[PDB]
Amino acid sequence: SITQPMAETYNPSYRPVNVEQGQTATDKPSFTTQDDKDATAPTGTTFTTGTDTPTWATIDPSNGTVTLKPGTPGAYNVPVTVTYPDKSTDETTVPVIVTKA
Ligand code: NA
Repeated sequence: SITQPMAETYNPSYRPVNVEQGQTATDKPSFTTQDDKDATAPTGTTFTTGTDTPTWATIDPSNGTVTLKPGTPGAYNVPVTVTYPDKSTDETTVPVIVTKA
C-alpha cells in the first residue's frame, strides 16, 4: 500500500456485441490506462463471470474470452470480475444485444 493496486491502474472493457438468437458469438476484453492508452493487463490476470450471468454466457478464465449462445432476445450485461495477480479486482460487463432471427 506504498504501492497501488493493479485495479487502480488498469481499466477493462468488452466490445458491444450483437448476437442472433440461435447463433454463437464471442467477445474479448481490452484494457486501458488512466488516459485511454492501450494497456497489457498483468500476466496471470484471471476472469470469471458473476453469479447473475445469463446461462448462455461462458468464459475462458485464462484470458476473459466470452462465448455467447443465446437465448431470449434482449439486452444483457454479463458481469465479469477481473482478478489481478495482486488480488485487486475490477468489475466489468460484456454488453450483449440478442436479436431475434
Ligand atoms: Na480498474
